[PDB]
Amino acid sequence: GVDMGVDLKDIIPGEAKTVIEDLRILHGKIIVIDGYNALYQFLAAIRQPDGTPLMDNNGRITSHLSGLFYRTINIVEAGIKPVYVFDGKPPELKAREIERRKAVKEEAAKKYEEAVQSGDLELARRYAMMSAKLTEEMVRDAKSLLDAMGIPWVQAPAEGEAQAAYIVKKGDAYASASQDYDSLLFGSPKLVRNLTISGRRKLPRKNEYVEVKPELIELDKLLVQLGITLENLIDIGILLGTDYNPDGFEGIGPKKALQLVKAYGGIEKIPKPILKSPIEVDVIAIKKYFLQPQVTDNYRIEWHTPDPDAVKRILVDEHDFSIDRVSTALERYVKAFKENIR
Repeated sequence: GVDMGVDLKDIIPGEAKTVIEDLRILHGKIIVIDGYNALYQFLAAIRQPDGTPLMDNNGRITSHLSGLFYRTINIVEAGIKPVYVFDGKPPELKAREIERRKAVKEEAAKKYEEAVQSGDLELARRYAMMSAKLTEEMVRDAKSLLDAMGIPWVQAPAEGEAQAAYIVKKGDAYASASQDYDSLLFGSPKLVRNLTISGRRKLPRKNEYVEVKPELIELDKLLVQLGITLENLIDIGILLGTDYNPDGFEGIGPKKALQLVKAYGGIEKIPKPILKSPIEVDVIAIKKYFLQPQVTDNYRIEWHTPDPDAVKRILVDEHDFSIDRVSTALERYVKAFKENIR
């Protein structure tokens, strides 16, 4: 999927992650899913055959709603009790997400150009795929859809990932779920990755597939295996770049950041020439914020009876989804809801 936050993928040791064979292993668990990250995953992963986003008859992108609908159904059918958490700020004002999007686009543009120049139509099509912007209206529609589906969501005061971590800390969910690792930095005991994108994706040749499986990462286990403190982990994130310093530090990737924090016991002792930043950054204040982020006790996670007609109105009437496909999915969803949620 797409990295919209702090990506630590290639520094996670094997001993710190557990491959989940399929969704059903997590049956009965409450999973708190970061809202913006999931919507970004759906925006990138759900496409027409040629790579164009799904669109309604008014020309509006619908990929995020399609993902949210069908993936949430699958999660429920697996026996998982999902709850989404949405950021206190609109997605237009999420500095790291915007910086991440810009970086992906710049990289894709360079690769598209190379593919055109080399005459590779297959790569061209891949690198041509546009990175859709998540807007406040799309977030509003996502919330409305979840309401119609009877799926709870929590309004975070600030970072969605921080609130997700806090819900897990409180024992109100088993794990947070996202493609980025932000929730671990915010102290989540358990992160599940790939939940929004798991399954089999068809490759170029006839019977070829890539298998993406969900994975569990436990915080205290990660910290021990890496031989680092939570403050060290947060500092790694700061070197890579947060909402409070979206560009991070020039030339520093995840392996290097990990090496540096370990060698100097944090950021402040790293020799100054190593760290190059466009603007001066209060790295200590950012760390202390990650340790005690703005989060709330003011939530109550409850699942309600799905409202099939309301789902139809949103997807079919307002967004031109197929009535057959939506109705068939709803039939299955209401049954699985009754059985798995109550």
